[PDB]
This record gives sequence, C-alpha cells and structure tokens, in this order.
Amino acid sequence: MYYPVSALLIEYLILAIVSKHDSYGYDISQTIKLIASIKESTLYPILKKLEKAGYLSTYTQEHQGRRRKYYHLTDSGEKHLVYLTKEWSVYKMTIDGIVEGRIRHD
Amino acid sequence: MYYPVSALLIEYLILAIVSKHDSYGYDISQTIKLIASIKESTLYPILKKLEKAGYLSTYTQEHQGRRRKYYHLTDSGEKHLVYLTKEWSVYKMTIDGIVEGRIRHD
Repeated sequence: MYYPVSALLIEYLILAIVSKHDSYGYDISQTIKLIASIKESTLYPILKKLEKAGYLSTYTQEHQGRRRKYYHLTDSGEKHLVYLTKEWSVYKMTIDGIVEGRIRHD
Repeated sequence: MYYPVSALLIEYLILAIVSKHDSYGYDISQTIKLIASIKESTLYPILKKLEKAGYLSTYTQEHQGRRRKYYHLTDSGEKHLVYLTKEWSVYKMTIDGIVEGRIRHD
C-alpha cells in the first residue's frame, strides 16, 4: 500500500507468481493488487513484455467455462526469476542495511 | 542497483540515515547512492520536503572547515520513521509472501 511497486518489481512478482503454477492474467493481477496499485492497462503490457522477452510462454485453457490465457514460466523465465529474487534480496538487505546503520558510503 | 527506489523509499532512507546521527546532505546522498540512482536535484527537494513536513530540522555546523547544513530527525520524524519502517516491513513481507506463494488474492 504505502510504498509503490516499480514495474521491475511487478515483473518479479509476475514471474514469481507464475512460477508457483501457470496462471491467467486476472489471477496474477488480483494477487499483485495485494501490494501494488497498478491498472490492468499497465499490468498486461508487462505480462506481454515478459512473454516477448521469453520469460513467459502462454497457452489458452478453459477455466470455469471460458478460455483463459495462461502464462507459464519458461526455463528462461526460471533463470531470470532467480536473478530477480537475488536482486530483490540485495535490494532488501541494502535498504535494511542502510536503515539499520551498517551500510554507509565510503 | 536493479530495482528502482521510489521517492517514498528515499524518504525512509533519509530519515533512517538521519536517525543514526545528524548528517549533512552530501553524506545522506552518498549513502543513498549506494542503492538508488537519484540526482541531488531530486534528493535535496526530498530533504526539503521532509524538513517542511517537520520530520527533519536543520542547523549549520562547521565540518572540515566549511559550514554544512545538518539534518536532524525530529521527534515527529522519529514517530514517522517508525511508520515507514513498519510499512517497509509489510512491503517486504508482502512481496516475499507473494513471491514465496503464501500470499494470493481471495
């Protein structure tokens, strides 16, 4: 809620979410809306970007009587997700490190 | 480096940094540049904002033979920093929660 979630972090979230199981956009969006204020019109292009970049592949599948577009984390996506997770870890520790006083320039 | 740092998070960092000890801008900026790509022209207005909002008070003090503008975390700032820390904690857990699969809409 308070802090914004950057598009890059959204990608992290999407890939992370999709890594649990293949999921359709609305599902990803609903879970992302838990921490982010992002419009579908911002989210779906991000999904598309991730697909184009090869991290997500997509297929259709009936779900509750309507064909949904499912996203699936490719191996490329999996490798990338590790990087994003790692960078997220670093981001966190660095912020916490700065915040707690350990981390200072020089 | 990878993930961007929002202005709101910068505020968190500034207040957190200033909470350790009073510090002048360059000092805060140098430590913030450790995790953020932010220009002085973006940082200093943020410092100013935090001052205006009452979270930082300022004074001058000679440091290495030049008067520096020091920032000091007010009690108001301290209370606010707790909130930002708290919100940061929530942000982190929520992201990690989503990323690790615990957190899903519904």
